[PDB]
Amino acid sequence: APLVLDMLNFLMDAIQTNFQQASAVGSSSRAQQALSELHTVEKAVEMTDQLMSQEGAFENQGQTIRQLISAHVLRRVAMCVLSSRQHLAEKGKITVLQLSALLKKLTLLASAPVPFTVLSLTGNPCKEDYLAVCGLKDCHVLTFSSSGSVDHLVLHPQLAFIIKAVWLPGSQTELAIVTADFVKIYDLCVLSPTFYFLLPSSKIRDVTFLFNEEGKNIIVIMSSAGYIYTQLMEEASSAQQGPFYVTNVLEINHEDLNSQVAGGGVSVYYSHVLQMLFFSYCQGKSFAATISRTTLEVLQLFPPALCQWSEVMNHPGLVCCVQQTTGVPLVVMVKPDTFLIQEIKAKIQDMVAIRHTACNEQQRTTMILLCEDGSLRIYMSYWLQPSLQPSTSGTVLERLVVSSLEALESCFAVGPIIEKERNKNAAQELATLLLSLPAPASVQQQSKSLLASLHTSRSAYHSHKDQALLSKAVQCLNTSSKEGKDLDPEVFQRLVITARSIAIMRPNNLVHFTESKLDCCSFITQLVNHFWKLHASKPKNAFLAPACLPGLTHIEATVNALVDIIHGYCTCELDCINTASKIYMQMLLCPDPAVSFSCKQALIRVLRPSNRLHMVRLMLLERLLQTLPQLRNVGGVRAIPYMQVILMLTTDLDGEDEKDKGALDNLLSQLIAELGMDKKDVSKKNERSALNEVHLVVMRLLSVFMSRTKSGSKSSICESSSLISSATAAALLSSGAVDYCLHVLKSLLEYWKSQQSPPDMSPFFLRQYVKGHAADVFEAYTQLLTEMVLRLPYQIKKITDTNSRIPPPVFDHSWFYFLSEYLMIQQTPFVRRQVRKLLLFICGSKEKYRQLRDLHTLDSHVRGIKKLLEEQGIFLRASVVTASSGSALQYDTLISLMEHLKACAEIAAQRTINWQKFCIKDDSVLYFLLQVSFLVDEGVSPVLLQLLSCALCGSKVLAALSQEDQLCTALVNQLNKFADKETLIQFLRCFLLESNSSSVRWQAHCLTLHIYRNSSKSQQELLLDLMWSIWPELPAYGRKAAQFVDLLGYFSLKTPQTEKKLKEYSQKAVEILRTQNHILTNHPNSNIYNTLSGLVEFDGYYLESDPCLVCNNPEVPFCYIKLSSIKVDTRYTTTQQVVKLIGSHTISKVTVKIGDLKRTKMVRTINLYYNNRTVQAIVELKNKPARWHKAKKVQLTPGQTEVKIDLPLPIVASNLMIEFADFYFLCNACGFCKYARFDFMLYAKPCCAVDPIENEEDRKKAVSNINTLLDKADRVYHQLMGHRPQLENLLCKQLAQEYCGDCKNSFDELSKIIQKVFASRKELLEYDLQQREAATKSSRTSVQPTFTASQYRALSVTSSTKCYGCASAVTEHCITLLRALATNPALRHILVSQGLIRELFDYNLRRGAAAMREEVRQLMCLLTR
Repeated sequence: APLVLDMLNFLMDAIQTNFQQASAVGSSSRAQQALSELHTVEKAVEMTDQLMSQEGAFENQGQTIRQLISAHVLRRVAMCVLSSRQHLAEKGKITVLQLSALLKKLTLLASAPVPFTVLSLTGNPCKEDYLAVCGLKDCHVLTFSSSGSVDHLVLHPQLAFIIKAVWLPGSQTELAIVTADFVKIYDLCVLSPTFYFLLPSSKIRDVTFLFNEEGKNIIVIMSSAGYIYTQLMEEASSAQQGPFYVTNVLEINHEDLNSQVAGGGVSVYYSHVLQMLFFSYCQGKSFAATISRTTLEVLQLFPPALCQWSEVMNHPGLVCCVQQTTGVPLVVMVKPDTFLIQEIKAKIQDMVAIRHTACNEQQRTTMILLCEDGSLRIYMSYWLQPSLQPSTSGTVLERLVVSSLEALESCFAVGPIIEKERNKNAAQELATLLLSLPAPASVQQQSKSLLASLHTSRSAYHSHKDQALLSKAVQCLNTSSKEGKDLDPEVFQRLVITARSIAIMRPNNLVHFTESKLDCCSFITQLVNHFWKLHASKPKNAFLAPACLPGLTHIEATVNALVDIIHGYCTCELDCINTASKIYMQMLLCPDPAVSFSCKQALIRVLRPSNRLHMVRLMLLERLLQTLPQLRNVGGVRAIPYMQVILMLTTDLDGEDEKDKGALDNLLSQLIAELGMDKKDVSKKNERSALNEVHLVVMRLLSVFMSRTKSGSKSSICESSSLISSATAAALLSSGAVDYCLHVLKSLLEYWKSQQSPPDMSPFFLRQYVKGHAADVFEAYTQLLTEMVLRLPYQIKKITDTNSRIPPPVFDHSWFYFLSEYLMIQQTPFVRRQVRKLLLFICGSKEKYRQLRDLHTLDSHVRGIKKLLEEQGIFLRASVVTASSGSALQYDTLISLMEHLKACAEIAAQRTINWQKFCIKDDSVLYFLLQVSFLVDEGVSPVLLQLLSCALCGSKVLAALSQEDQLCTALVNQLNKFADKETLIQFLRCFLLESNSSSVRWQAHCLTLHIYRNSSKSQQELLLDLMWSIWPELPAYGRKAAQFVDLLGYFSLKTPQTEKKLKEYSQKAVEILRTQNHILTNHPNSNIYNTLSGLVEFDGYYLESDPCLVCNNPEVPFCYIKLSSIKVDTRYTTTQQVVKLIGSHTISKVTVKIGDLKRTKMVRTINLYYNNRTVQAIVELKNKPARWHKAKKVQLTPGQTEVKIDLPLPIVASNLMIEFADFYFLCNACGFCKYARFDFMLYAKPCCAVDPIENEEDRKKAVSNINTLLDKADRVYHQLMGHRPQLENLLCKQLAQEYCGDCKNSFDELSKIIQKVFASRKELLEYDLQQREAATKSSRTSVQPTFTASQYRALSVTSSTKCYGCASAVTEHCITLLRALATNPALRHILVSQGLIRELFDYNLRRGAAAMREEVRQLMCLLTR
């Protein structure tokens, strides 16, 4: 006891030295001292060596390269070591390998074919990822992938020799390449470098850059003349204002130091690891200097040529130069007071080295130096020792001290009370002094046990321990503070650890002591200030850091522990809180995420899990909310933590207390004012604004509030809602959020039209989207704002409807109009789904939903069609469609009209009541529609008729193939109101008789039927009069007019009227019948066909003089013919195939059948081009711009096997050109495509046309063509008229072969010629009238006559009278009509009084076919009933 203490009192004298010096305690002072001694104390060069597979393992304008390298100007270092991985590494291909086997007769990834002349390869120092492969005037930047396999972007040097390039220190994104006169620095982040410098004189020998006292860039070059020059690269010297002349030259006055510095310099290198720089000349002298951090004044200086020292990372003080002349690499290791230089057939070309881990997990440096024979050499701590590097078998001293602790423990536990108590005071003092300084952990344990025993109350042990230790730490820190000396890293760590431990143990006593006054708790604020300064002191780039690890080490852990301490001290004493808030806030807004994120996680863990804690929560909510205005410039990405914290405290928000409800009120009010729902200059929201980003974050916060659902118990009461949710609803409704949202959406309409480790940033911006767009989770401003401005009002409505008390919100019809406008503008799935839910909830009933969207669709489509036609001049006056130029529109206008109209047709197709309703809304749909169909091309007629027929006839009848009946009846009366009689006649004529199609005629019949069957009574009379009037000319439109006959008959037998009218009609019909009969009877061609019909199978009356065009154009059906079986010529190029088909065909569809597709190479998109322009040369029309008319842009999925491209209106084509538009392959000569094979077909029938007309060249060409065709037809005419003689001969007494052989084929030839001739005449007239109107347009007093639509149809581009077929067909139709109209008994009497029985029995008795004759007999029997 007394003797133990007696020896120990002396022992502590050096025991304190051992304990403080032990461990990392004492490392900081030793390191700083050694650094000072290195930079300050003199050293001497010492020659020594103790510091430190076969050849042929290696492979392989070089003359001028030899020249420059001989000039010693440049050299070769072909090596690199990419590791932070295990990557390490003439023919323009160098192999980059791994050396793992050597790492843990050699056993030694990928290779890269270098496309540039290579003298070296340099990895970026901050990041071994990118490597620059370096030559003189060509170099590359390669991002080798994870396995080392080759992307490469080849750097454009624009050489007018580039010495070398360096990626800026710690700047993995920056790099500069310097040549012999100028240096250009570019950032890979942003061709155009961001810096450029040049020299007023001499060459650029060596160029380096470093940091300032703050750390800013400075560029210093040892020139060719040796003049060392310095500059500060900023906005002035940057390449933005141009390459800058170098200005200042640093001074060195040594004994050795005339425009040529001792015969030139050698190099330049300013190590940041040593915090120094070296200097050397082509004289061959070496020296070392350290200079001021801002004055750059060389503070401390010390004294074959030299080149290219290299420091191994994680290997302090080790440098590897190479003698310029001797070629000899030399190693320099510098402790403070000496500079050991060591030198290590196989003429070493280069070397490499890395401080790696050997088989013993020991960081030993391995150096593989490469020779001239391909051989290798293996080569291999002053600052690297643990006592210099920041962090009982040991000390027999610690062993004896442990023995002493055992002795003291025994001398207490078995020692008497008297001795124990008498020695108590001194022993406790000694033990306190012992535990005071840092020492062994086992010493701490033994002392703690002994001292807790010594304290009779272990609570007293803890109390006295807290008081003493805290006082000691506080005094130490306060000395360091008033002193202003920088806090040692481990010092702050140890203090924070100790205080955190004591606070976690006994926070109340901690508050009492750290609060007792030996403002409030200045230790806390001073400690935080210390933390801020020290973190500001962090080594910026850890690579470029000085030999020590400056700044915090386990930074986030220190932050979390400090937060624990601060929160505890705040909790224990309430009156400090107003401070702590701001303190924490300055941290919860710090720049680097390492502070803010760690603090947010810390606090969330901190306040998490009586009334005391809730009160602390409320007070914090008030305090931070006041500082909420400070985030005005925070930046959204640098602001999510605050809101995460607000919600985090809001986790247990029970507003039930009047105070608690008041708290909710303050929160909601502050947030709402922060958003500012009443700005009214909302157009500023369009751009991405910092306050805008913060605002959006706040909105997402309020949304996580409203969407918060405090799901209750099993009870079905509708009032178990989150009080936070109810409040958010109430406040947003009070703030008029609807109008703000709507003004935002309208304001965004402009942009919408114009557009055509990861931090756990949950829950504001989700983790997945973080993974997907880690660039900036506040970057997608427009889309996120749109999503929010939608998804808020829906939830607002959810609460609003759900609340019994609150009357519902009211948004005006602008809501429907604007949201529907949003829907039609395209958007991705999220926007679409949200908008749909919004409209559906808003408009209540799904019927109303679909109806409203439909009406919008129709309104847009009609507006679009009207504007399209107006772009061609067509103008509706009030209800009078008028046109000025009557030309036919090109394909562009037609595809335009067809797209919109067909869309409308599909819409009306889904259901009819919608089309009926939309039409009932606007009275400007019908007459415009019919007027448009009257002028539009024929191929567009079927669609327009389908729509109009759906409108008036309706769904019941059309599908068959009261409310809707009323709609149809009213709309029929409407059409009656708007229609003009002349237009009605023009419609009947154009679409019932003249049309060539069958479906067109059928639909015409349906529309006429339904319109007539329901028009007004007197309207019915008007229609009957008009139709029976037009029937007088039925001879001309002739054989195609069956529909009109049927319609006239139905109208006749259904409608009763005055006998004068009926008599008039009967007179008309009888006269027509008689005249047609007579025209039949005197026919010169009557005899021959008359005889021949009863002899051979008479198919067609092939004995007409001027071919009846109506009889001469049957309806050839579209045949599904393969694109193979029509070809005439084919060819291919790199990516296209040109085929010249047999002849002009009207293609409506085409199908690509794909065989044996290649997974490596697929074609996604294809562009098809048609051309119907005259060409006999395959090469001539391969010009894509001239001879390609695009058809349909078709892109499919990869692997798609059957494609069906159908032109909306069929295209008339001759030469087709198919190109594989987009990919996901055609050979030059034969076009073999090893990807696959393709086949094609088309549902087409031939089309008889010519070349389109373009120029007077076409005028002469076509005139000649038509003339020649006329010659051919003339030969046909003479020869064919010749058959009449021999035909008469065979008639006099074979004939099958005679005419059925000849006459048929003859008529075939003449028909081909005639059809071609007519089409050609049409084309010539088209060009004539088009040039006429165009040249007439220039005349200004000549206002081009706006021709009516009827004038237009007659203006724009009939069976021949003496056609025995025409007369016969007229007879058949007339017989049908007569056998019909006789049915009225009064009509029986009237027709009998006509006495036509004579005419029929006499003229048409045996005429007509079998069926014709039989019907005739039936009629004759009937007429005398």
